[PDB]
Amino acid sequence: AKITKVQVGEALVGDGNEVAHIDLIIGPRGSPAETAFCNGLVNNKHGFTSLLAVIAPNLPCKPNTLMFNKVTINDARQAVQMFGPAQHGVAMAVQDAVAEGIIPADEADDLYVLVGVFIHWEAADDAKIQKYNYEATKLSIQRAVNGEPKASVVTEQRKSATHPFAAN
Amino acid sequence: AKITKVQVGEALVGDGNEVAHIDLIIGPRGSPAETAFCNGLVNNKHGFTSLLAVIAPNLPCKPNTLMFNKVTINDARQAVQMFGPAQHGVAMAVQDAVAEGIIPADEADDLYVLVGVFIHWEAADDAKIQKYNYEATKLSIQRAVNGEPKASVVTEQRKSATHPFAAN
Amino acid sequence: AKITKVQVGEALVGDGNEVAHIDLIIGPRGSPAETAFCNGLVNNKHGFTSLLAVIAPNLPCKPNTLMFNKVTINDARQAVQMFGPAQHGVAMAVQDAVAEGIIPADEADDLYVLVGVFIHWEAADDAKIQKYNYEATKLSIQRAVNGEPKASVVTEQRKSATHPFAANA
Amino acid sequence: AKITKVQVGEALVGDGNEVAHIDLIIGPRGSPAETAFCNGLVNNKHGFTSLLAVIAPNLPCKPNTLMFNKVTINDARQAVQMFGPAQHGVAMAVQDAVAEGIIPADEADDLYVLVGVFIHWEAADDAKIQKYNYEATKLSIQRAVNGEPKASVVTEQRKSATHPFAAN
Amino acid sequence: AKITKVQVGEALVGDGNEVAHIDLIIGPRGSPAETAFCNGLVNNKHGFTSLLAVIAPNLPCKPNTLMFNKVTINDARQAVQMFGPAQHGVAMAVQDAVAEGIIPADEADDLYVLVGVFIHWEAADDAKIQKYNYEATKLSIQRAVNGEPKASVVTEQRKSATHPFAAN
Repeated sequence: AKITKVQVGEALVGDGNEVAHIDLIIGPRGSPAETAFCNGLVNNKHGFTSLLAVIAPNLPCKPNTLMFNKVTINDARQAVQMFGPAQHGVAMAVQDAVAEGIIPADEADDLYVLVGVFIHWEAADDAKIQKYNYEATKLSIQRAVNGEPKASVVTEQRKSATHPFAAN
Repeated sequence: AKITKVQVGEALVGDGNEVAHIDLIIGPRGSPAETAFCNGLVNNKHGFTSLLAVIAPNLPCKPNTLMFNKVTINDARQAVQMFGPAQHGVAMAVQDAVAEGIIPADEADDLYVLVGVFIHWEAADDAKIQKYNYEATKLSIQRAVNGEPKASVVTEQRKSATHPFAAN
Repeated sequence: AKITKVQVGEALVGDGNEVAHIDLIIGPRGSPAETAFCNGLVNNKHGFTSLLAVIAPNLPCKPNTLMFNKVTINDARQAVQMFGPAQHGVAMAVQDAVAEGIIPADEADDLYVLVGVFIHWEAADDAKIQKYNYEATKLSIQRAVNGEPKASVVTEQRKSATHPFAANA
Repeated sequence: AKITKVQVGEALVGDGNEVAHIDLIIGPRGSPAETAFCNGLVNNKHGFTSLLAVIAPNLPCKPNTLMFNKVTINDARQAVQMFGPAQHGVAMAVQDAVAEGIIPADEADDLYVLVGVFIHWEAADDAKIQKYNYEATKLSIQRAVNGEPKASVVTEQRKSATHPFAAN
Repeated sequence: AKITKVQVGEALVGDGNEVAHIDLIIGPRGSPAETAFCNGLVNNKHGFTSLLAVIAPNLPCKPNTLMFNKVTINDARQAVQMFGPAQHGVAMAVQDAVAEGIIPADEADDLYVLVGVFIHWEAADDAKIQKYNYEATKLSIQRAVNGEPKASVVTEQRKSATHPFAAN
């Protein structure tokens, strides 16, 4: 056991225009994570195509991971960022999580990961896109895998948190 | 116990261009709310991107909450309102509902909330956007959690209700 | 008991540019009607936003009802018609059906209704939009709740029906 | 019952610009055909609206049938073709199938049919659109109901088939 | 007994503008592969229409296969490539896999295949599109059916793989 149900993770890492913000879901075979993984892959639309995360072509990360963008992709520059530095970052994060035991190795062939990726339209430095997404994805997985933050923990610190875009 | 099935809530709070109108769904692990939560997160389209509600980046509200817009988002101003004052409002409403016992604390880690939010394209006051959405979301949760309004109650007062845009 | 599975209803009522045509689904908790209700509410697109049908803000009809448009909504005029006269009509039809026992009162809190609404882009009379949709929605519910028209009934009268846009027949 | 599981049918009938090509799914209550029927009806997008197939308004065909277009519908001419001659043709094909026993009469009230229809943007003859779609839909139903063509049959004749758009 | 759960395959084959890259899912009746197959066929949008893979019209490959594009289809040239050389290639790959026993013949009538295909907008040689997609689809099926690459294998070689658009 360990990851026996759907868990949701999230994390924002970085700064500048390359800042990464990952919204993530992970779950086992037979769970809604598997259903959304399949429903997600077959459904592409203009500006939003979902693809399997791969460390490189012919080397997908395992557990199977589906990546989808949040910001509308209007040109090749945006498409390559999403499926170049960000994809490699997300995929390496997933595989490093397995290597480090965060995602148990003996569960990796029966889990599905869904990763929502943020790339501001002014992002420019590939190295940062790749690093921040690697870090945000890894943090999201670590959190999701432990069901964190627990509701009691969020309740306790809700009043001290600061949302960047809050009216205040 | 208490929230053992899918419940739907709704509420309109506020006035002017910042008026809030929330269409909401809440349900437990294993229910259609969990399925729609996962199917919803992976599917973004131009003008409509769905994201996890967070009190602030790195502090999502629990229960896991998915937010989606009703009015087409054409620019950054609209995007920030939806995912700034409204998001903070929605997320705080969810966490305050947990703190206040409306959503039992011992159920918060196994529930999913889906929140449709309205922001007129002429909305301008962030403070109101945030406050009205916080209030509308809280009201919708309170209602949904009690399965209100009950059908018998709606039937009794259907003839005296006034829809602002109705012909008659 | 009564509405124990997914049922589909349809009806065209009215004339002129305000003519209503409703494509409807109703089903209980645990059925695909509930799944489509949830999957439908969270998924909005340009020109197509789905909302809960309400008699008025703060007074949604019960059973829970999801409304979706068939004709692309390009401006506020169209949006208000869909979620003004038509919404009020759809919602009242659902609530009147409960009041009249068409939808048993003791099942109303555990059912879901999905309503596809048609409003021609030249529709103009709000009173008609509201009335026709109320009438069409009510007819669709009554039909769906009884699983009508039954297949044997459609089979028997297929040759005499006349489609407004067919080549012939 | 005969049709206890999801079956897929397909058929191309006709020629010229009115040629019909149907991709079809049929299945019983409780199957993925019923789920896709419901998920399909509620989800309309620009250029693609799905509707119940009806022999005529106020007379839908039974089994319940959902129709969806393959070619983007940009104007009223295309919309009326799809939901006029083709709709009537599709709906009559379903009803004639029931009348002829291809779809058992005692199963017709508990089945769902999903019909993808093709109408080239240069199609012009309503009579042909109606006839070809009626014929293609009926052939697809007949094939689907028997699970044909069986895999062994396709395997045997794969080398002699000719795709009109293949390189060879 | 061979293919009892959902498996995911992927492969990139070829070069130049016709290079093929397949993201594939295969699964049995009753699995999320069947659900996504049905939900996928009924849902078409501008630039993205999904169709059954056929060796030729009136001869679909079996197991039932749904094809969907990754690159927005803006004109007939792109549409024909996707549903001509690529479709024939994908469908023949599926049928050859059955003939060769990769997909057991006695399981072929109860399996569903989902194929995401890539065709760069500058692709021009139909013969290559067809051949590369045939080989990439066949490789993806072979991999998927064996649950390959296994997580342990990806972990072992993650550091030596090279992604074309990211790199590290």
